Amino acid sequence: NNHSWLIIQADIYFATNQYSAALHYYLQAGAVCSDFFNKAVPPDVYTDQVIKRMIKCCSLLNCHTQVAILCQFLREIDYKTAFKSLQEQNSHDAMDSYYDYIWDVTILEYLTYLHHKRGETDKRQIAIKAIGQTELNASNPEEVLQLAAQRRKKKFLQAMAKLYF
Amino acid sequence: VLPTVLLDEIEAAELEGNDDRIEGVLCGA
Amino acid sequence: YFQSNMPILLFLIDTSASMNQRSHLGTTYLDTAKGAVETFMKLRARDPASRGDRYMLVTFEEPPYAIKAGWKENHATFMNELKNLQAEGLTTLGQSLRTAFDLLNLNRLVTGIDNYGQGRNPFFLEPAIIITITDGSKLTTTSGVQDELHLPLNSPLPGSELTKEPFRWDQRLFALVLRLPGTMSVESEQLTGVPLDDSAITPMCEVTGGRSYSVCSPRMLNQCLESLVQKVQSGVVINFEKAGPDPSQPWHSCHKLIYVRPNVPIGHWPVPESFWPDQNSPTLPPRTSHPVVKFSCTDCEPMVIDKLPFDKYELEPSPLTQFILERKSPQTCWQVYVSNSAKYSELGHPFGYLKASTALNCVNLFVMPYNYPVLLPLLDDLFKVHKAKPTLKWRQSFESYLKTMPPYYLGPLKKAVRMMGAPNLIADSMEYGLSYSVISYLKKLSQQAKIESDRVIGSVGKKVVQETGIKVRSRGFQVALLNKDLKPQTFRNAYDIPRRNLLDHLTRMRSNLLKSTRRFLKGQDEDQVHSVPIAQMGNYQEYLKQVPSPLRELMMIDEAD
Repeated sequence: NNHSWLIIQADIYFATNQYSAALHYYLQAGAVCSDFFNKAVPPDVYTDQVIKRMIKCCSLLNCHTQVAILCQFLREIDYKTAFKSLQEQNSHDAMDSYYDYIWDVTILEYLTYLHHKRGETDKRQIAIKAIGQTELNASNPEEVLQLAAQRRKKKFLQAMAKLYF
Repeated sequence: VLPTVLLDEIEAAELEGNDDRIEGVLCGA
Repeated sequence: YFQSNMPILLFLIDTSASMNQRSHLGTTYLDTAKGAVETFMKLRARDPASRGDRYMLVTFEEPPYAIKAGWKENHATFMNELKNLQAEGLTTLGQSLRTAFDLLNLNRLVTGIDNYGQGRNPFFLEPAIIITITDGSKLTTTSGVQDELHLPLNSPLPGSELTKEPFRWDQRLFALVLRLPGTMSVESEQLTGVPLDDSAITPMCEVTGGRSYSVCSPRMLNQCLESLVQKVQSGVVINFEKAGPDPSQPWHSCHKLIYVRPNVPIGHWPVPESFWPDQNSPTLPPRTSHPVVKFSCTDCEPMVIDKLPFDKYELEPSPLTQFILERKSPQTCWQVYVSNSAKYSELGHPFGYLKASTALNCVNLFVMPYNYPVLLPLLDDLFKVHKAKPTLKWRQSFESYLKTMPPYYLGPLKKAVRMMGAPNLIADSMEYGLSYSVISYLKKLSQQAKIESDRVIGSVGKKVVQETGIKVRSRGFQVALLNKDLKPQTFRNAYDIPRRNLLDHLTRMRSNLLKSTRRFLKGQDEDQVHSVPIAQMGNYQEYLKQVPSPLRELMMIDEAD
């Protein structure tokens, strides 16, 4: 349960280009510091670099909606990578089942545009319903938006924990 | 260059003997 | 000559998917926007001048489908297109704003309203305002997110280079930014003024002479709509600047509007160009869309002669008007200049002045001839000393004035002196402002603008079919999707009949075929008929016409009187 050593193990696995194990140990490191994500993961553990490495791990595994979700974890949300990954059509994750974990309205706007552009009307309506939550309204008070982001963070990270270990 | 004076102005400019004044009023007409 | 009595109300409705956010009202941002347009027209209709208002609709879609209601689209079409907007795209604010301004400037070169190279005529105006309704969500493209507003320059309109901005003199951009939260805001309904929004559209709004509105309550929405209805005016935005020292302040620089009052607006003197014309320039210098007008806070005398045609334009309320009416000097005026309008002078000669009204209720701009302090004494002496019988010294002084007098003023000056009663004062000759190459270029631009206007106006109908397909990946063929136009002719096509409905519908079509003896052989009942659009559902006025007439004998609405 030493998160520093777990991060070192994950980094080793990442440099060796085995990304499932890297995600395993990164999620283990996050789980240690937050009691299985019941609290917020400290920024000193999940830095922008660690989050970027998990993003690359997810992209290399063709879990592109997970890339889109993880892109929201950064201090400055990386729309470039999120939009590039959502364009992919060989996704190996649940796709629309993961839209519940998206709190950024920009990502959902892109998802709606992308599904409309492809005639995927059912997923388009799922994304439009996701936008239409009053919880996710961008002009809500900042504490409400922060709490929405935090509960989605916790749920997504626990889902990833179950998926990867 | 009024709508009721477009033809009148371009005709007076034509009668004045100026070969270039008519072209200016033609655009307005 | 130009109809300024038919204002254009272009609505640039944000149709990005971010407008699917739900307010505390339970409706989406797009529903709020449609209701805002409807409320805007309900408020506008109270004004009797509202008749002849052109309503236009542009969205954030691609250019073939961005224009829903453009030129020569009637009100019912506008309503039908507004009702059926869907928010399913990206926040292409810059591109959609560019298309909206191109739509507004579609017919400018055909009708020569811009008056390029011949002075800027405030009475050559087609007053329009763009009311863009959006949210503060960041701008998006396929590549990523744009942190700032930048209007694209690709695919330039013919003659777009003549004015260095897309927006024009008689166009103003207003933003209705919806910040309505999903929770019932605890703030009271304070009667304060509407805040300026901090989104990327606010600089463009302020530059055009408009302003942005931040909305986070239905009460605030009503307040902005009322103020917007009050801001539908026929006028041109002037970039007023201060020249010289004081007699970094709000009244030093302002993009205020000067009112133009029709009856067909009438005017004589143009605003000077920002350059000295010459007959050897292959190309015309580009124009600022808002002329940089410089005033000197000197309090000169507002000289006027009796019979002169002078154009008077009432400034809208602004900090500059506040300053002028606060110094309280209605008997004095500030001389007004256009920089680089002269042959040599950087500041140039005056062409007008700001003179506060007698009641100190408004400030009016008096557009005089170019370099009027020199011309007006001479013009008075023409009719006071020798009764329009010019002398040698007077003609010499007049010619000397003509050397500093731009050629584009020659036509208005000729018309003015003619209507005083001295038609033979000057040579009746064409204006020397423009070279032959410039005029040929202008006519070519007029033809190209005519062709492009014809193409665009015919393209607003959206006469195309959406790509109803799922491009099948290998690891050509596509999977079709349902369409609106494929109404099931179940009687005429056996493939539209579901298996579960096969037997009873077989009975129905059999009866429809055989029992048509002294009956009617229509298509499928309950579909082709009784699935009428809801608008025509209870149109009894239209329905009664198709029935034979009878014999003569002698809270708002509930579907009838």
